[PDB]
Amino acid sequence: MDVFLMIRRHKTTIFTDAKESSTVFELKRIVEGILKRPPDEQRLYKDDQLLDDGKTLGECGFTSQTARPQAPATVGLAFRADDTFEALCIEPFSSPPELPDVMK
Amino acid sequence: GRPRPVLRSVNSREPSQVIFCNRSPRVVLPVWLNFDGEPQPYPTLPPGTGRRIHSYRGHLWLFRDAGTHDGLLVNQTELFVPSLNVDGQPIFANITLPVYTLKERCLQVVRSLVKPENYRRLDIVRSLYEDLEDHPNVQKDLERLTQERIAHQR
Amino acid sequence: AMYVKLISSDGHEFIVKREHALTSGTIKAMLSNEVNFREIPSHVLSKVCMYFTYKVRYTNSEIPEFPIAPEIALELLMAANFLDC
Amino acid sequence: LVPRGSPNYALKFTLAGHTKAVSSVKFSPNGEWLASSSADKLIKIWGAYDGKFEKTISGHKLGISDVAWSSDSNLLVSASDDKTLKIWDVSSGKCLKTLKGHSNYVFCCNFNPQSNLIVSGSFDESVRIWDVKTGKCLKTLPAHSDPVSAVHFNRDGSLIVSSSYDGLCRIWDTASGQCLKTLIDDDNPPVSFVKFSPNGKYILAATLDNTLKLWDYSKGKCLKTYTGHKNEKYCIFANFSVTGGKWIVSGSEDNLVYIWNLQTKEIVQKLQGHTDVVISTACHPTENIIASAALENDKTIKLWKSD
Ligand SMILES: [K+]
Repeated sequence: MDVFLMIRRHKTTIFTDAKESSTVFELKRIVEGILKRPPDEQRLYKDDQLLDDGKTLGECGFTSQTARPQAPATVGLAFRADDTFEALCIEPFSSPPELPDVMK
Repeated sequence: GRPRPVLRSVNSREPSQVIFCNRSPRVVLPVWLNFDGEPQPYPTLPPGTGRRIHSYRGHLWLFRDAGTHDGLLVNQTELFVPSLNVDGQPIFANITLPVYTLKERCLQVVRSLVKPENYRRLDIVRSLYEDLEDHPNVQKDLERLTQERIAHQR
Repeated sequence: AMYVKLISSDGHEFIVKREHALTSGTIKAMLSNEVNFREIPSHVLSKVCMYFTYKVRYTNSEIPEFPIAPEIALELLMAANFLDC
Repeated sequence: LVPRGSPNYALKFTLAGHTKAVSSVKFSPNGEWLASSSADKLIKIWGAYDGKFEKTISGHKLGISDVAWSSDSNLLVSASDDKTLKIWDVSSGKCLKTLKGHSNYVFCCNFNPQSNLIVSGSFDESVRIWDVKTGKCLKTLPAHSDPVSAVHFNRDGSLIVSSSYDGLCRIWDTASGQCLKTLIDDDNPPVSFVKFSPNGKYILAATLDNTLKLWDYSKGKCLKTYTGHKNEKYCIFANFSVTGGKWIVSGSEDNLVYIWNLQTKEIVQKLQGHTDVVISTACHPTENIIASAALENDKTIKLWKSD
């Protein structure tokens, strides 16, 4: 089935979809189309965990049950330039205010 | 030379076997429009359930959230009219959620959290008060459906 | 395959398909390639982007509910109203 | 060329005791009384000649659709939306038996001439034959596939005729309960009323296309048609009048009683006065007296008399 993703670096979030059968490499070829950085300059994470180019999205844990259009899964992105590796850093979204009295 | 309400069952007296299939997350209210165009509430269906029921050729149904009266679809459209069963097979009425606008979906949720008395307490633009108070109902939908019908013919 | 950048009030950038974003007539007018919102924060605008995705997928498809927690409901109503989606 | 025959029915009394629609009026065989049934769940008994209220009979829990007398005029049977018939002692007003068995409204009822049997018809599409003495159901006939509008015995009780919204009249062998004959027209509109003729050789049937027909049912032969009234919705009774001239009588949805010549089929009188549908009419057994009864916007019984 289809999986729905948020690719996140710093204060940028990319909305994209893919297949469970798609590879991490194929996913990076997607990000390249958008950010113009080749796959070999990209590092993708699920949480703290680096993803192998050869593995499929389903193999990494990205299922259709957990990567839904209305609640997409997050993929960490950090760049690399030869022997220099950028730290993975994803800035949190803002918080909602306290729930108003008339909803309590 | 009086018209009859356009949205009504035809009094066929010809039995038709139907399966109401709730493929929505809502409790479904089936509504039958009688021969005089007056809506009649039928027993509800919990979500994920299906039920074989007895109706008639040319009768007219619609389906609403039994709690809020939100409109549902049936076989991807708003109304359902049984025909005669062919070769001993029931007719399926697949009831699903529409793809609501985000606005209507938001209105559904706020309405579920705030009593109508309190809508104008909310710190939002005045026009949203009118939207919150504009509860979905069958009367309105009958009107809308007739209007769309008349547009299509003309 | 065309993409646009929607920027929340707190400076978060959301890169989404143009087609998905054009669900909002407001966004369509603001495009006429980036759009800055002055009052829509990142938690709310990410949620709206999730709606765009949900809308496009499940139009012409069994359809699930679009979930909305109580805590975001009012701000999301305001944004939905403003964006008219 | 002498003027055609024609009665001159003139209103004599209005009986305003019921508080809702009046469903049925019937003269007792002995001529003395009129019984009336109503949606107000009451039977009332009136003097046939003066329209003088005699008594109220109560006990049904919903509306009553029909009443009928026993041959000796001592018993009444009622048919109710509460899914029962009741057999009443006419002297004491007492309910002798409740006939329980129909699974929906009971619309119509009649004693056989001998009056040891009651026949009933229901919305449940069945026809039932009951034992008067014990109140036990003897037969349940799978009569019809739609609500049953009328049930009548013939002159010796050997036949029953039933009419249905399924567009059929059916003739039943009383003893076996088997159907001897059905008459299906091409135009199969709901059959709203039926009864055998005095001689037992014919059936008079109403359909809800504003038609009364006289059938010779053994020949499958429509002998006469009677039209000009309005009857598309309610199940309106019809009568053979035999005390004077030979007439057909029926109510109508235009609030009139219609009287036709039986042989020529011409209308010879319309009786005006009611302010709603006239659902029931009755003819007195010995005198030229008609009773008529109307629905909710009238709620009255009228007594009409002729030379
Ligand atoms: K039924």
